[PDB]
Amino acid sequence: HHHHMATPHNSAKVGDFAETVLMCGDPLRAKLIADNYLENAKQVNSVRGMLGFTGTYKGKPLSVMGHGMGIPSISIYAEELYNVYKVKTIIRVGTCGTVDPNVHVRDVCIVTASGTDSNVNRMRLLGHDFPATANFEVVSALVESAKALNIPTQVGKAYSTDIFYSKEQGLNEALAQYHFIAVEMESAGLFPIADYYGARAGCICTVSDHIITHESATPEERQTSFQNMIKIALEATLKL
Amino acid sequence: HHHHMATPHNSAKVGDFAETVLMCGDPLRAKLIADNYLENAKQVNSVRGMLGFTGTYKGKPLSVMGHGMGIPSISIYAEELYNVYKVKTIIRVGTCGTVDPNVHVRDVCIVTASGTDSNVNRMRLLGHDFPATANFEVVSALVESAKALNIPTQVGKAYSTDIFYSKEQGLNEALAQYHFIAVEMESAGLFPIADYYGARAGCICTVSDHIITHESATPEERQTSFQNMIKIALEATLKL
Amino acid sequence: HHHHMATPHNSAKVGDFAETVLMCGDPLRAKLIADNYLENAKQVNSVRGMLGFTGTYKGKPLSVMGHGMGIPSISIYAEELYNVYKVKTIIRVGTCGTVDPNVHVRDVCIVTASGTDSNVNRMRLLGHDFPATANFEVVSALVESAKALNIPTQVGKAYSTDIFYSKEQGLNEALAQYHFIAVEMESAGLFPIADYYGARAGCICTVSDHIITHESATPEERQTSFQNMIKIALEATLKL
Amino acid sequence: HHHHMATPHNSAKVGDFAETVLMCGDPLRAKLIADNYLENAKQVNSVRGMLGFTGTYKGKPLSVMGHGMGIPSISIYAEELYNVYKVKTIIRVGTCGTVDPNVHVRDVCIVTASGTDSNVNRMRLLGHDFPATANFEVVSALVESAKALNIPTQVGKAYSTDIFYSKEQGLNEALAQYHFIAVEMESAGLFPIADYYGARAGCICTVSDHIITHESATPEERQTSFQNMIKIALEATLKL
Amino acid sequence: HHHHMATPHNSAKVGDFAETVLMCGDPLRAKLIADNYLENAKQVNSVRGMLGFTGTYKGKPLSVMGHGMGIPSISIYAEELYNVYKVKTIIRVGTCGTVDPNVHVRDVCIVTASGTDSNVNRMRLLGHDFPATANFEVVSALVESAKALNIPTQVGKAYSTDIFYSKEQGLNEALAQYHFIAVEMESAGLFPIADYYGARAGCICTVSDHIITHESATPEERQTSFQNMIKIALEATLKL
Amino acid sequence: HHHHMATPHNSAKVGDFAETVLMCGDPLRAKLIADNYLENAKQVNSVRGMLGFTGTYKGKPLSVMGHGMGIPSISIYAEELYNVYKVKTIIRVGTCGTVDPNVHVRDVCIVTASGTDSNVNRMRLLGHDFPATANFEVVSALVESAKALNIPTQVGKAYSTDIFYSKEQGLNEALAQYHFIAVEMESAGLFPIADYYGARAGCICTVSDHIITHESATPEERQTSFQNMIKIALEATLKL
Ligand SMILES: OC[C@H]1O[C@H](O)[C@@H](O)[C@@H](O)[C@@H]1O
Ligand SMILES: OC[C@H]1O[C@H](O)[C@@H](O)[C@@H](O)[C@@H]1O
Ligand SMILES: OC[C@H]1O[C@H](O)[C@@H](O)[C@@H](O)[C@@H]1O
Ligand SMILES: OC[C@H]1O[C@H](O)[C@@H](O)[C@@H](O)[C@@H]1O
Ligand SMILES: OC[C@H]1O[C@H](O)[C@@H](O)[C@@H](O)[C@@H]1O
Ligand SMILES: OC[C@H]1O[C@H](O)[C@@H](O)[C@@H](O)[C@@H]1O
Repeated sequence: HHHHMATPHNSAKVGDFAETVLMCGDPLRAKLIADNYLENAKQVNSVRGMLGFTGTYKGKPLSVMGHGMGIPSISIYAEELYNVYKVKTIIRVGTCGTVDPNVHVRDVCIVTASGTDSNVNRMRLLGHDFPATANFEVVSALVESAKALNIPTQVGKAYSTDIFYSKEQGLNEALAQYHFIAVEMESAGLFPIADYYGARAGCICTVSDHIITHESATPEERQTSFQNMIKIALEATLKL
Repeated sequence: HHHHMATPHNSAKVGDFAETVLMCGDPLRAKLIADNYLENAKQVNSVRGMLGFTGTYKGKPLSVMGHGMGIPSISIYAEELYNVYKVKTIIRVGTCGTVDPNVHVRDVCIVTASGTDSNVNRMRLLGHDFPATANFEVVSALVESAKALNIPTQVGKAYSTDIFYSKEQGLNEALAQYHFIAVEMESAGLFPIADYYGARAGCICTVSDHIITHESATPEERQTSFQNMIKIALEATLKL
Repeated sequence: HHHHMATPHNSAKVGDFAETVLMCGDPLRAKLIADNYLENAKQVNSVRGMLGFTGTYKGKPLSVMGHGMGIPSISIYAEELYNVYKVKTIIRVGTCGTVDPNVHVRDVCIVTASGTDSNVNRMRLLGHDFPATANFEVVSALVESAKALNIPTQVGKAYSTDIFYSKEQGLNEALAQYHFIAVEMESAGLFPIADYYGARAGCICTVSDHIITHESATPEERQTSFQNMIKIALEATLKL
Repeated sequence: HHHHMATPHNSAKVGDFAETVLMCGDPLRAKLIADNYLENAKQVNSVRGMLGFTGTYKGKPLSVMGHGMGIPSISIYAEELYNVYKVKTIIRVGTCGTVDPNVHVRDVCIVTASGTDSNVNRMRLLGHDFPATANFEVVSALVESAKALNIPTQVGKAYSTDIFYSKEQGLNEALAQYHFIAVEMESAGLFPIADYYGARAGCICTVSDHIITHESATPEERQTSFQNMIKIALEATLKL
Repeated sequence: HHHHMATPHNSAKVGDFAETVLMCGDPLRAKLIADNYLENAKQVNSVRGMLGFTGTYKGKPLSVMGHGMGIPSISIYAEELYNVYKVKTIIRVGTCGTVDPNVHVRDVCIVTASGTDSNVNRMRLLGHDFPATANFEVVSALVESAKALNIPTQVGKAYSTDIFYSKEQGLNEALAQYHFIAVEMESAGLFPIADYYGARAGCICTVSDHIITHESATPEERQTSFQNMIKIALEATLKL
Repeated sequence: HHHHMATPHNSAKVGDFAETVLMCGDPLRAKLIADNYLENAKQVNSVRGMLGFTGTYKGKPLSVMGHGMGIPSISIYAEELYNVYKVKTIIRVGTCGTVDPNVHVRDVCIVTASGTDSNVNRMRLLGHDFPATANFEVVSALVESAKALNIPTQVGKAYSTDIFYSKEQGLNEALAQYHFIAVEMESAGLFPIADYYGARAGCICTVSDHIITHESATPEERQTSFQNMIKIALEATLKL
């Protein structure tokens, strides 16, 4: 049968999302997070297969939902979460590449700000440079959580690209020269939306591939990296 | 268990896609298309929930797969289809809004070229204007199929935006002044990738909403529009 | 003596242009077309030497006029034709270069859309990518006319440059990679003006030079190519 | 019969142009200049109707040729003149509009530099601002010639637009605020080409229309303005 | 007499700067800081009046130097400090305006990242968006120092403009919508230079003026704000 | 004690500046100019160490003040001079590099217009190319003064960069190809401000360094070049 749609992309009823949300690109990973780390969990969205869930982590309300790939996709889901669902804090949890000579596969990267080759932020600031900037309380909560768990982290800039299959000569060299630590596809679209709503966002990623040396984490290594990163993010939500 | 991954985003084995592929944003709609219009069908991808299927339509090999929302998402899937899976023709089948005073909800729009607010095409052509242009044989096959089915069509330009939740003053007025017939989020990313691979692409969409008058198709009207559009696209594949 | 000027650039009286117009860059070629293919012909413009003529082709009203070289020049003449002279359809008939490895000197190219290094289309669409797109009925009429005449054609993208004497490294390689078939100087300015007026435009060109291999048509070869192209265009006007 | 073509656009033999050339948009005006002010005159180009002539003014070699409308057109002709024909000095002689509150119809404007909405100069200077700048000796020769003839002049910036039929809100107000004295379509393309060849250029125009007040010179007033301007330019060539 | 110049703009000998440097725009304020907060102090630069000093704060080496007004000025001085003088950490200490409805005159703002209307960061990252991002350890040291001193702070984005005397409609509204807390002229040029050198930077400012409400701190209020901010910065250097 | 501030950056009382002002980057050089060439001199500004002075040169009122380094710095000081202090004419007197093969160290360069990599002029002219253009009477006064003093000059374009420490491949080659004679950091910001106020500006510089050949003037050679340039500028003020 037909269900009421609070947004064109989300079947959750208003109020069905907690004020704090973790988001990852893969909806199947959102389900894994819910099934393994949330209690009191219920599925709240199924539209487009973009699974979302709401429950608790250590008693505190927490939701987790997929965001798909790229800035336009996360922008739809995050705009709706902040606007319609009255979410206050989103932490993107993801994987990334790196070009930095001192960042290695399996490293955990906490993002302070994100560059991009998208136009979406120029369009928000009269064509000027608008830094997609993580909220400091969120960054700090991630840093402090990792410290308490004795998990080392890299803290610094990400670069969110519209083009996974890059053909762009000189890009990697410039990213490395300025010590961008993470290359991914979404965080630069998230932070300005949080700003618009007077809300908060951050991002944490694990390095799956070194773009320069060609090193790549195995499936088991990616699972271990994910377990470290997700525990950092979950513990951080208790501070937010 | 773990399966071999021919790409990071697709579990299909090389050869598991037909040379002709229909793509829509919603993977659940890809499943509906497969279940109702394909024979000899098998599911060939499940990664990220982005369902894809291969079978036949009236005996001719045909695949259907979801592409997600926005240019970066379709770019990943389409690049892989043309490159790794050796696809020759992709037709995007979707829904759209319109601003044009003479285009109405439920109309079928066949896209000849697509504008965009993305930077991805400037990056391919030394910063210049690169029109995302549908292949003429594909456009013609869609037009002729609709004529044979006695289904009226609008033929003309689309506009692919990175931002579903537009805040941009004057955009709708400019799109209307120049008679853009469809507003959507992906086609401008598809056509240049087809060009790169010496392959073909097109797009057909049904109008779900009039952005100016605020008219909106009901669920049943959207189903009827989808049935008209999908039959046009399927019959067109027989010519391609 | 002094004559009334309906525009600053055209001495034709309102009504002196047919609803369908062929335009070429060289006004002396416009005169050749009129003298050899039109009946009932009269010269209707002489301002700036930009000869224009109105008569009939196989009984149907048809005009032919020069447009000069480059986007700003065609923009003046075409804006006036659509606005003041109430023209409905303009077909640009021209010559072009090519970089595509499978397009050859003397080939006839029918343009579906045109890229450019001009800013004129960004200025029309809030700085975004606005594809200069030929009207589908015009493209189809050209394609079908060539088929009936048994003249092979290439159908695809043109690139309209402001700079005949290019010094731009990498441009030809990018145009070839994305299979632009024609390099010329005007069509990208024509199509958006037709859009503004709710009117129609297209373009057909013959390849005079291969920019990569350095092949070049002789004067006699250019005359033969012109005869093929002009017959296609004239027959197409009967369908428009 | 067929004649040798030193360029694709000019039938003049190498050496047939003097080192100093006046250019105006209208080839019929080039003929008027030759017929009324040059001695020893011969027509040296007829291609595309773009008449050009070479003779003497007060015994000194001088050529005059049309350049057509817009930056791409003047760029073709001027590039060829400096490169193939070894011209040293080009003075553009034209008409213009004005928005400046203290510039009036029939005023003579001597151009020191020209702004533009074209991309051609960004493409020459790595995307940066490259001022299209008149040569100082040329500007000074025009100023001093007008002084000797007791003809008042305005000296300052022009703006060269690609779009005669402007739809651009706020442009006139900005041009007026910064005291641009002349609005025309070509000079910004001429000066950088002179620079490339280590050569010289300038521009002088008469105001035919006040864009703000709507005043417009009659045909007779335009003839008188032209006579003043052309005498200034001709006398200036004796100093160059 | 003439002294050796290690850079064109700085008479300090290599080694004469500490590894940690505070910089403010006004060199006379650099002198005030040195005279009132440093021990073991010596003047190390006088070129262009851009006073710089080196001494200790609570025993730890610390320098303080003026940077002048605007991105190009700070870029010269900071590039030299990181490159020639082997500085590791620069904290910019300044004043700012605000547009944010919840930021007030006399507030202390700690900058996490800075937007800009300059092109300098696009030029470093292939024309893309490169966020000028403060180092997290520096931000944290400033935050923790203010907490220990019981001084409230605002933490968030700055905007560095090239134009003190703005005429730009809509800028303040956009800055407020996205909750930029500080409007100043230099920090966006500092952070990318620190990145290039593998070094660290941050910025702290006091609000002298509310751009919207027109409130303005008196000289005495500015002195009190400066005393709070400088103590935070000095204590932070002990952690860096 | 506290003094009244007519601007945030200048302690001069309204009326304390002459209508004609020389400006140089280094305030200590402004003091040298005042002390050695002005009579009736008084210091009128000390804020930020940006020394300014007013007196007479050969009996005519003249001021001299530092402007600091870069477009944003000169923009502050010059905007205030034209607006608050009612200055009519500013001549920037400076040093520069050159890339031109025929310009040599110690040459005096008189600037007719200035290119830039700044965005400040695009922001004034709706994103278009706005040439920073010197006033012709000022240029002419400088040229004629140098002639009377028998000092050779180069007259032509400058390029004002935001980045002293360039890392930009191909920039020098392009500047040389188009015969830019002076590379400096401020003049492109000055001329448009003079335009806004209906006032006049110019620039004269001496070549301290050849960027290509690596030649560099010694301190004594720079003093001699400065003496030549300053005498030209001072004599020019008598004509303005
Ligand atoms: O975690 C999934 C990962 O998938 C893709 O590579 C992109 O969408 C990344 O931005 C994202 O982090
Ligand atoms: O059909 C689904 C529809 O969904 C969204 O609105 C966008 O992704 C469109 O581009 C697409 O057509
Ligand atoms: O046909 C003439 C031909 O001339 C020039 O090369 C350009 O104006 C082309 O765009 C045009 O096609
Ligand atoms: O003189 C002719 C005049 O014609 C048009 O208006 C444009 O080409 C101008 O730039 C030119 O000055
Ligand atoms: O502190 C001085 C203050 O001066 C000016 O307003 C600008 O240079 C600011 O960026 C700076 O903060
Ligand atoms: O004269 C001083 C000189 O200093 C620096 O190099 C820049 O500010 C130049 O623009 C200026 O000319």
